[PDB]
Amino acid sequence: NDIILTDDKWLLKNPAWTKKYNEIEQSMPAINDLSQFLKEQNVEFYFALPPSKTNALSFKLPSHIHTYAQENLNYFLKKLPADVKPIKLMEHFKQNYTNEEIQDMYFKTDHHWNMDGAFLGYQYIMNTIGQQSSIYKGKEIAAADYTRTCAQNKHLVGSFNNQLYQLIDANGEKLCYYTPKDGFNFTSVTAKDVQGTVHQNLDEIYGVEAAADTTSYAGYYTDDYPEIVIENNNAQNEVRALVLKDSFANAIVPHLAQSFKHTSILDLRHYHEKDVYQYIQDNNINMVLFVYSDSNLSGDMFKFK
Ligand code: NA
Repeated sequence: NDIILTDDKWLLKNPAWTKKYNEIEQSMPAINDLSQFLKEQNVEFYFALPPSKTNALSFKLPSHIHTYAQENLNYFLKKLPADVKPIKLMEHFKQNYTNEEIQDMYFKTDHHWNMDGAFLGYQYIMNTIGQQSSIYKGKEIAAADYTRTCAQNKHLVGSFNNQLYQLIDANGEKLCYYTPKDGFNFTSVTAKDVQGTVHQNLDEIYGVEAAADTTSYAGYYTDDYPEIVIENNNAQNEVRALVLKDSFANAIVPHLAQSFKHTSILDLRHYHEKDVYQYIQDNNINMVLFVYSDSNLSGDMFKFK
């Protein structure tokens, strides 16, 4: 049972009205377990935390009411086993940018970060992994190796559960892509959707409705798939990554996949064929990377067994 806030026509989904320490406690054992298993199997374990829009833009909420996005996140980060390496995106963002600048990294009418936010996120994620990892060597992520292209007056349709929100606002907004100078050249791209249909090639899942004047985040970037598998033989490493994600990862699924030789991308809301432990063993995963919004700290996507 969600709640939506509107204000100067920005849309804010499920602000942190309450502490969720109790919900975090109840889900943390699954992580403790996974963490111990992965440490045994010599598999690196990163937990990237894109800033939820209601954290990054909590300054737009009524000033007479305190919200707890940062407390909840801090609680999660303190209860995390020390062998989980968190990537603290809100902290990085708030350290380098003002509130008004950070607002330019989110869509106004949809509750995800935009491509500029997601890219900066990608950059910090890979930079951190690069400093921590024994198996990941790669070129530092510079904006100069990508070409950024943008359309100016697109209209994002808010989508969450079975709900579509649309804002009549003649301006609309920025829709950007960051594309490698020589394109994404993946050896293969395979994605099973929720109906069981298998799609091949990046073009059938990423930016499929880019030309649309009005559509959802999912249409502009990707939908949520049970499983995407990407083989990248041109990668200068042997990393076989497993990305476990919520929809914040969609905009940067191919940018992440470019870093590693193999990338498996699961959404546990939809992937039910194997559990995570078995998937990791069946596919010789030597690196795990969560990409969960920092408000997605507990609940259904933390069921790994
Ligand atoms: Na600053």
